[PDB]
Amino acid sequence: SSHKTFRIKRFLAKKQKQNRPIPQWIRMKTGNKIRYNSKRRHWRRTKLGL
Amino acid sequence: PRKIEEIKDFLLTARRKDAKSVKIKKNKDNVKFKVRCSRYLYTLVITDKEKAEKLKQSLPPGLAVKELK
Amino acid sequence: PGRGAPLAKVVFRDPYRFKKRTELFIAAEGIHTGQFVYCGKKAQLNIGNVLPVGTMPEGTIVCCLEEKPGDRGKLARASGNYATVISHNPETKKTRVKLPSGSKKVISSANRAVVGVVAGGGRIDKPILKAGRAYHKYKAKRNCWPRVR
Amino acid sequence: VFIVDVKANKHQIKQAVKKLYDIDVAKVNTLIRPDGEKKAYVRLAPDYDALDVANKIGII
Amino acid sequence: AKRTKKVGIVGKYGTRYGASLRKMVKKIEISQHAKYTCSFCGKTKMKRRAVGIWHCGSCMKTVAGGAWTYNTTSAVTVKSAIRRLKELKDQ
Amino acid sequence: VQRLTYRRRLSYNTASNKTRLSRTPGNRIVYLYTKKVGKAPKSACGVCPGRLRGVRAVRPKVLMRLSKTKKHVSRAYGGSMCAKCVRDRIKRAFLIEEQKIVVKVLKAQAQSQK
RNA sequence: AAGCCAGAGGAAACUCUGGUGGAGGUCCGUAGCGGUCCUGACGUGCAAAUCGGUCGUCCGACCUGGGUAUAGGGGCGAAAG
RNA sequence: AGAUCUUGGUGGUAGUAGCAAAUAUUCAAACGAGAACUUUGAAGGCCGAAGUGGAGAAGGGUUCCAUGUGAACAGCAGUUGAACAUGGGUCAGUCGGUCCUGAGAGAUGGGCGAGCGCCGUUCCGAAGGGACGGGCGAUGGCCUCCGUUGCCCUCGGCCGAUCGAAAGGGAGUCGGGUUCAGAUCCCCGAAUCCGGAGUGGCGGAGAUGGGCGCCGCGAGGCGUCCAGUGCGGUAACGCGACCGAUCCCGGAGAAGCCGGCGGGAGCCCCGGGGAGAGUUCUCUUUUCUUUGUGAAGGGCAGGGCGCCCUGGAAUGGGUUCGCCCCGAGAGAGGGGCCCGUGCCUUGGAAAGCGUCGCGGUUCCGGCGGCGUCCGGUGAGCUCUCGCUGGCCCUUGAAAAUCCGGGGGAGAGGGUGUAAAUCUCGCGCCGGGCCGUACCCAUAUCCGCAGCAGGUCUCCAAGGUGAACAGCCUCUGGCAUGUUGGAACAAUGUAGGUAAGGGAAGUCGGCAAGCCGGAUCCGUAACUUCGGGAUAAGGAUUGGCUCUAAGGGCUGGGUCGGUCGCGGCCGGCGCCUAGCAGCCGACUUAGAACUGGUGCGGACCAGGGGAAUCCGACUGUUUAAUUAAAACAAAGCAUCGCGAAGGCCCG
Ligand SMILES: [Mg+2]
Ligand SMILES: [Mg+2]
Ligand SMILES: [Mg+2]
Ligand SMILES: [Mg+2]
Ligand SMILES: [Mg+2]
Ligand SMILES: [Mg+2]
Ligand SMILES: [Mg+2]
Ligand SMILES: [Mg+2]
Ligand SMILES: [Mg+2]
Ligand SMILES: [Mg+2]
Ligand SMILES: [Mg+2]
Ligand SMILES: [Mg+2]
Ligand SMILES: [Mg+2]
Ligand SMILES: [Mg+2]
Ligand SMILES: [Mg+2]
Ligand SMILES: [Mg+2]
Ligand SMILES: [Mg+2]
Ligand SMILES: [Mg+2]
Ligand SMILES: [Mg+2]
Ligand SMILES: [Mg+2]
Ligand SMILES: [Mg+2]
Ligand SMILES: [Mg+2]
Ligand SMILES: [Mg+2]
Ligand SMILES: [Mg+2]
Ligand SMILES: [Mg+2]
Ligand SMILES: [Mg+2]
Ligand SMILES: [Mg+2]
Ligand SMILES: [Mg+2]
Ligand SMILES: [Mg+2]
Ligand SMILES: [Mg+2]
Ligand SMILES: [Mg+2]
Ligand SMILES: [Mg+2]
Ligand SMILES: [Mg+2]
Ligand SMILES: [Mg+2]
Ligand SMILES: [Mg+2]
Ligand SMILES: [Mg+2]
Ligand SMILES: [Mg+2]
Ligand SMILES: [Mg+2]
Ligand SMILES: [Mg+2]
Ligand SMILES: [Mg+2]
Ligand SMILES: [Mg+2]
Ligand SMILES: [Mg+2]
Ligand SMILES: [Mg+2]
Ligand SMILES: [Zn+2]
Ligand SMILES: [Zn+2]
Repeated sequence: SSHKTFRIKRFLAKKQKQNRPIPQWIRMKTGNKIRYNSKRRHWRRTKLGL
Repeated sequence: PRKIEEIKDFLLTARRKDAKSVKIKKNKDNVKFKVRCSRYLYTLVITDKEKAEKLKQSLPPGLAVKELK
Repeated sequence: PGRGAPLAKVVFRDPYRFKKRTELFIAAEGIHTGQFVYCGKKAQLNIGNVLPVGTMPEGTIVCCLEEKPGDRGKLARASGNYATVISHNPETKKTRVKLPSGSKKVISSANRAVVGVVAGGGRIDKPILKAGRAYHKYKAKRNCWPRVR
Repeated sequence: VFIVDVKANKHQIKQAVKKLYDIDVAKVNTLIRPDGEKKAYVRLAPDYDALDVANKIGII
Repeated sequence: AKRTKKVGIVGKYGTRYGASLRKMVKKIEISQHAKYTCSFCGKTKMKRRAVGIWHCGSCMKTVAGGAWTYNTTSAVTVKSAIRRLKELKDQ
Repeated sequence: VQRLTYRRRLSYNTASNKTRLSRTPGNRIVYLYTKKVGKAPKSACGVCPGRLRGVRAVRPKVLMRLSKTKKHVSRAYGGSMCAKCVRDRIKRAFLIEEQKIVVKVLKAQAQSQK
């Protein structure tokens, strides 16, 4: 909602910040074995814990 | 805002320490003198024009005499 | 709300400090606002006065009788009801009263009571006539009314 | 416009700007961004220019 | 003109609740909504406020009375008996 | 015609969400959120039902910034009791003290015979 | 519906007539709440109970948000397990 | 090789079912490789203010905004996207939270418990840690004297921590401008609340007079003495302040639902004056749009008063739609107060808006001209204020917080350009923390989804009409609901019509059909006398031209006997069966004429009657097969119980 507590806003802020693609240079590292961010979240596909 | 009735009150209001500026507005029917104090905007309404000119030259120095026209 | 008897708001003077004490007596029928009510042993027989049963005659009837000598009113509190002082014995300091149920009880002569019948008259004479009126009656008391067999 | 610590209030922001920029400020408006950072709109005193202050800070 | 032959005030209940119950509640409602002559100021403005509470609009006197009538016959006989026992008790 | 919206986040027609229509200098109608209607004091007698005169009817916390004269009447019990019941109390006090004097004299003269 | 006004008839008791008044778990009927029938539609559906028309009630035992209390042999039930 | 075996993969079905709920799209152009679907323009429609419009709460959490991409997703497509990528965006003393308490939750004391713990919330507590008041002192220090501090005396029951509402209580912010996305928050301008000022910031009030001796022509000066915690009104009460503690009293906060009136505003309507548009085949001095003044002060209307004074009323009178009111003081006259959201004024025109131009700062709060006017309506609609009633075996919160009064403990100065004190005017300083973007739903929430479901509110135009009905339209919005094209087989779903007959169909009039609005008549049995009842039954209804009836405002003088072609008194006269003029809503009734007898022409919109059974009625019930005769109900009857008690939890 528009009304929210500080802890809720901070939680949503962190969930925004960690929902991004991987950097392109990660795939250049030695022994990567990482292809994409498999923890990507969409606001309409799945809903947050709170 | 406050409306000043007679000339004397406007005179000693314009000489207050907190008076920042005085504005002279020339309307078709009157001339409004607007001193900007700390709390209020004191307006004196002068119907004629010769008294308005006398007041224009009788304003205290060191105060902004900004003309609105 | 929830009772049929009106309540009386009576203001007394605090005898030990400068203050006004407000009580919530049960209104004996006939009392009105601006009336003086006198409480104590030397009070006279008038509607609304409170005095011990040991000081009352043998046929007087009372409004808010004490079950024990010292608590507040406990008997004949519901609207229209009253108890009757029947007999005394100055020895053993006992007094016999007739309760609204018709039972006879022996109580101390120091029990206080209001003279008169409690206001609220014959409230049970009027038929309720409606499930809704019963609903509003019991909504202000407790959750008991719609009773399934 | 500054990005400030989330724990700092308006008085602390005002005093910090005044000390480490040697300027005088009129008022401070504060919001916490959707990313969790706190953002302060610090308005300078009328005798101070925000433009040349921004120049000597180096954010032109 | 006369609008009802016999129901009078309980014509608001329509055909419901039974004739005898309506007749039984008719006099109770008449006494409930009637205005009694105040015994303090003499004006006929003493009307019921809630059950057992009767208030006069003129002198603003509130009197504890019966549920539907200003005073019940029980209370009147009680007042007379208490007066007699008071005058017997003292001499 | 122009239709109006609430200017605050309270969207329900509660007692604290009462408005009135105002025409701004920009020639548009807006809500202005009104204040509750205040009440003049009731008399301390508790008998007569009217509210006192000469006292400005405002919300209770507005009385803090009002001058003294606006909240009372230049009379004993002014701004707390009505004039009529004050006259009644004066007469009642005087007459009851007179009655006390009368009964004191009456008992002082009745004890003359042993 | 009570209450009230006027006119008329009566010895009275009172009655008749025309207005006024606006009561009621009152009626018709929206929104709302519900869910009778078509045993209609659908029945790998729009829907793990919906849709169309037709319907019941619509000043009250009315409808409803939020906050609270009652927890499993317990709760709560105008009562159908 | 099996176990309707476990996990994974793959077929036929099968290019099949299907992409059919809510009327609808078409033309041109642009970008583009590519257009039924994007964008612009034109046209035709729809939502039709109880919206497909404009904004919120809960919930979502970045979906908001701009740019770029065309992998996947958006069940066709896409140049588009709530998709992907990259950046950006939420600014507060006065909008909320925060504070208060509600239903309730919950520690401590105590009790219980093997124990984690749980019972209890005033009950089995030494439960007040505060105080302007006085003294004793430390002089800490601008040691004048006021501020510190410790102890003692006196006073001190919130008698109970604490939590509990973004819809309850709760001081005080409005107008204009501005962005790609933010504003009651930014900028501009006007205010306002709370708190603080110790060295006291300035004024004003307190508060500055009388008596006597003298001087002095008087006026006025000197000495001395005595006052002075304001003043007015018969009153209601008023004036700018107006000393005062512990304590006490009271008020506000602070109160249901419904009815009927009246005041004010906003919208709607009508008549003009402008400005800009539309039509002009003919007519139309025409049709459409638009035509401001916030908060806070001051003044004045208007509304209300169960406020005051005079006076004393029956031949009772006043008065409302209704009521109601009066020797406990009517009518009448004169006042007082409250509200004042209305009008005028400061704000204020400098702004805003509409138009006509002129310069450019690639993108100007640019500059200029003119205007922003006069009226009338009303059972109109919506808010709001007020008055007065009705209903209740229903009486419709509490607390923070603020204020008034009673009382007079004390404080203040010796007549001074005076003191204590001040709720008066002005001035000075501060208001910290958190939320603030967007959606709020036939696509941003829940239902596995862009799901015909579900989800709490605010605003609400014109016509018809009883109407927030239905139907059409304006502002605003959209593209037909997850695809199109071509044909018009059967079968279906939804909607109609059908000669003659009229339930013969069927378990059964199921379904459909008939009736239907309004006016005028006219209404039975039966009845608990209220009803039945829109019983039943019949007639009328359009258009046009009239005619009657139903109202509101003003003014009615007999005149120079004279001078403020005008005014004071007066010889100077009979509307007294009331006239003259002006203005104004709708509504009803009647008449003529008239159309191919059609007229509640669409929409809206009861089929009726005679019975039997059951349940009195209204209500409720198996969410998802049973709405009933079932449950409830009022009414009736019985039982237990006087508190060491009845019933029940534990
Ligand atoms: Mg979802
Ligand atoms: Mg039962
Ligand atoms: Mg903030
Ligand atoms: Mg609130
Ligand atoms: Mg205004
Ligand atoms: Mg009904
Ligand atoms: Mg009905
Ligand atoms: Mg079916
Ligand atoms: Mg069974
Ligand atoms: Mg195998
Ligand atoms: Mg196919
Ligand atoms: Mg298909
Ligand atoms: Mg159309
Ligand atoms: Mg339409
Ligand atoms: Mg909407
Ligand atoms: Mg977008
Ligand atoms: Mg696709
Ligand atoms: Mg994304
Ligand atoms: Mg205590
Ligand atoms: Mg709290
Ligand atoms: Mg916005
Ligand atoms: Mg104005
Ligand atoms: Mg009078
Ligand atoms: Mg202008
Ligand atoms: Mg917003
Ligand atoms: Mg859809
Ligand atoms: Mg949906
Ligand atoms: Mg789920
Ligand atoms: Mg279609
Ligand atoms: Mg389409
Ligand atoms: Mg046929
Ligand atoms: Mg036929
Ligand atoms: Mg047959
Ligand atoms: Mg057959
Ligand atoms: Mg049928
Ligand atoms: Mg019949
Ligand atoms: Mg005709
Ligand atoms: Mg039934
Ligand atoms: Mg029966
Ligand atoms: Mg149900
Ligand atoms: Mg079922
Ligand atoms: Mg069913
Ligand atoms: Mg029976
Ligand atoms: Zn009386
Ligand atoms: Zn009084």
